[PDB]
Amino acid sequence: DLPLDPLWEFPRDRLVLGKPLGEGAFGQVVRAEAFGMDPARPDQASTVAVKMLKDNASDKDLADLVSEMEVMKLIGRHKNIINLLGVCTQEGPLYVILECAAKGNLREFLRARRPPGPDLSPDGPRSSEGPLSFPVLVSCAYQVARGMQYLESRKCIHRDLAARNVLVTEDNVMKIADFGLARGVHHIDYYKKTSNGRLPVKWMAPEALFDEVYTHQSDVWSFGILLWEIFTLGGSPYPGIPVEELFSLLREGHRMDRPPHCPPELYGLMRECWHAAPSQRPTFKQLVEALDKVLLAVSE
Ligand SMILES: *C(=O)c1nc2c(C(=O)Nc3cc(O[C@H](C)c4c(Cl)cncc4Cl)c(C#N)cn3)cn(CCN3CCOCC3)c2cc1Br
Repeated sequence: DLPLDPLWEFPRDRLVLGKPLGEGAFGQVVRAEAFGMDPARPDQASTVAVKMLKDNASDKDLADLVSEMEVMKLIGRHKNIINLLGVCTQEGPLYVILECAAKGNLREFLRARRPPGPDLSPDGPRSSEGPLSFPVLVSCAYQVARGMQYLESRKCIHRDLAARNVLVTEDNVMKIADFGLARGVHHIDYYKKTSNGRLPVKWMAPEALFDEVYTHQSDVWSFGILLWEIFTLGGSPYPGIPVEELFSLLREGHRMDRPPHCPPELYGLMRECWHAAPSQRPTFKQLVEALDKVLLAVSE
């Protein structure tokens, strides 16, 4: 039905759909096997993520997915974002074939890798040593910033940047997901809590929440929250604060406390990202440079 784009079009019969990975506001994502994604190796298998409409496919759902497809065609390729691999638009359901990140999103990745507690009996020479170390946490933050810097250069705004929207590959490479998506910014239920308990309003910059204004600097605010997530190892922001209290606290200019085991350098970065005036927050370019200095300083 849709026009054929030979640049991106991929034979749907070269896809083998597997287990569903997750579902969104519009569309669901399914793990799948792809054969010959590289045209030079037609019989080579690869694992990809296929986005498709749900079965309650309204025409707004289709429009949103078509919109996401066109954004993915224009955004180009970068190491630190989920890249478009191909599409299926001819003679069958609309598929958007994306890169697959084997380790899930950044939040789940961090939460599954919290250090062993003092309730465990010491076994071996590394009893206290957890999977996560400080330089790696800094690297994760750096990669997200680089990816966001790239998206900004392509004039793209995320509007819901969070640990849950950052994906982790087999090689622990950060990949920003669901970047320039329609998210119904004129009808957000600020009290809406997701199935996993997330309150997305806690990631919104004040100008976005109060004035419905989204800029790259509003993403920087969200990045600050993401920084806090990272160094709490997947903690939920504004701990124990319901949305009603969040409203008043934000109007009073309240900010999150410095989390435990977090160096003042990084909490400093967080607070800069949460400066009230968007122009007094660092740019993503400055965030990359600042995080680079820390990363190089702890990479002897
Ligand atoms: C394939 O590489 C692969 N992917 C995963 C994922 C996974 O999450 N893949 C994934 C999800 C994507 O988007 C969805 C909607 C999503 C989810 Cl499900 C969660 N949070 C954010 C988002 Cl955007 C996209 C996109 N776009 C791309 N890829 C999860 N797993 C398993 C996780 N974990 C593995 C081992 O420990 C137990 C469970 C996989 C596996 C694989 Br092979």
